[PDB]
Amino acid sequence: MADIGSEFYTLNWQPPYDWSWMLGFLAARAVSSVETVADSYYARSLAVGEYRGVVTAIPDIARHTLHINLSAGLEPVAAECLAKMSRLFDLQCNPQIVNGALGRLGAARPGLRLPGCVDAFEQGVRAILGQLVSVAMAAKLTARVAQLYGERLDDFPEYICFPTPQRLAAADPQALKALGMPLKRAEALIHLANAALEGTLPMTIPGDVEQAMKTLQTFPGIGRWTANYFALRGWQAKDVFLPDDCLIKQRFPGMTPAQIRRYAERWKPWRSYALLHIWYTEGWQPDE
DNA sequence: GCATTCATGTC
DNA sequence: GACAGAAGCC
Repeated sequence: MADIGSEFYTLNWQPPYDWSWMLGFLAARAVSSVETVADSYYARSLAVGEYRGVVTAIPDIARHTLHINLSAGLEPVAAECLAKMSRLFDLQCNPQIVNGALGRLGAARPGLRLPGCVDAFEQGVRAILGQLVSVAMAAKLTARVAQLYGERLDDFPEYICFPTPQRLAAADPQALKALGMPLKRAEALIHLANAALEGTLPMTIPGDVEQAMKTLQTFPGIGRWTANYFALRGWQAKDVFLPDDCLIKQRFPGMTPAQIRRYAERWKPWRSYALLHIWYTEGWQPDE
């Protein structure tokens, strides 16, 4: 773990912030050879247009900042790399504004953030591949895919970039199925990879979120759930709620996928942060 | 092997 | 809102 570049950068963040949990979360989904997560370490390959390189992020709890290191090939697009790190880490969040608006739901784990992404397509691939399988199973699968269609780095051979919309769209649906997924899933990927090149998949948080999710569910392999959990991680939409998630219903013993949609109305417009708390806050029981 | 969640797709 | 392919237990 030597420095991978000579340039370093500093990103300020608003306390509190549970880094233990963030990097915890990101390490369980870490795609082997694409990214490496450790104690207070996060590194990963990164493409920014034509430019390729390695980015590492190390939190500094005391000075409340995040230290960033960049491969020499990412220098010219540093500003945009820093925006990806920001979006991946949810740095611009105002915990007080959110946590106040969550009330009791926020009290236990105020350091929770919205784990984002570095790329809207990559997230799209993920949301699908991790659809019906365990968190861990989904990461091995994605490793194998990247292994196949991922481009290696000329300056850092250990790392490969997540496969682009190009070499993914133009992939033998049968080659993908042979990596450990149904055929109808190898096709969702391809239909996505496709939507990417023809600007049919919004690569940034669009104006009308709800409207852009309707449009998504019309894709193959993508339903209400897969399209919500994408808006959350892919666009970092902060006002999204999945009343249909298996774990949430269990938290609302005796309540319909419609009697909670109006319960989680009370957390507008921070419903994504509300959802997370609900998951990772164990002893939380709804106000009956 | 029949059963059960779990999520997409249809009527 | 209400039914009709894929990935645990007797």
